[PDB]
Amino acid sequence: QLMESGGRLVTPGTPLTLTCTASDISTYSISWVRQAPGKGLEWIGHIGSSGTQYYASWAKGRFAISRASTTVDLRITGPTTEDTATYFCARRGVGYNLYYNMWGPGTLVTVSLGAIDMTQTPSPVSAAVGGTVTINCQASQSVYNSKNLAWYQQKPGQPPKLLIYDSSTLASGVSSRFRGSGSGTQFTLTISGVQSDDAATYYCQGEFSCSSGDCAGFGGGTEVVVE
Amino acid sequence: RPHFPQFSYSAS
Ligand SMILES: [Cl-]
Ligand SMILES: [Cl-]
Repeated sequence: QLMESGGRLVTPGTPLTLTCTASDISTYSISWVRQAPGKGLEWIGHIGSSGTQYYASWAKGRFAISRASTTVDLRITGPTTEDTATYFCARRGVGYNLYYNMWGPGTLVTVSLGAIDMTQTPSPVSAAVGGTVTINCQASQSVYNSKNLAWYQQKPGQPPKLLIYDSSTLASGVSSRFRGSGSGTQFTLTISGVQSDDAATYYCQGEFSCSSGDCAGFGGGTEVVVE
Repeated sequence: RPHFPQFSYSAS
């Protein structure tokens, strides 16, 4: 399990550090990702197992990622109401590609005085029990090495769950009712044999050429509602 | 085909 800690209510301009712990994180590389209330996932940046740092361009000067021994930290440098969000830490899975196999459930930060586009199917999409639904994911520029694209399932208050990585590889332990397809700029998630418990928001997530823009991006999410 | 990983190897 990953666990995020340290979220609280702060006034604008008050530095705040969140922590990411496991129950051995020292071998793990970790990204920070946030989600404003009712909105989609947004990548902040990434720290390597030995401290190498990568940032989303929008996050520069707003977030500082560090680590030591048992913990990976995120300092929110000078917060504003723009930063009210749940913050997640996520471990990169096996290999060389940027996708995440484990998430925490998030920590909530509230701030108060008191060019990549990934377009998914519009929310909501309706599906009947026992049926089959397909979800689209189109990226404005191609994902790295053609196939570096993952899919996650997110339910309220729960860690996002990896379903598919490398466009079509089923994550460990996930139902084969989920199929990923596509390449380059165009991808699909197919849910076969729909069940009540498949009601969730689904996110695609690309790795991208770090010299062409940010190293990672997310689609806007597609909520599936089950009849 | 040349491969150009953008990240270090991850065992986890
Ligand atoms: Cl820079
Ligand atoms: Cl550091």
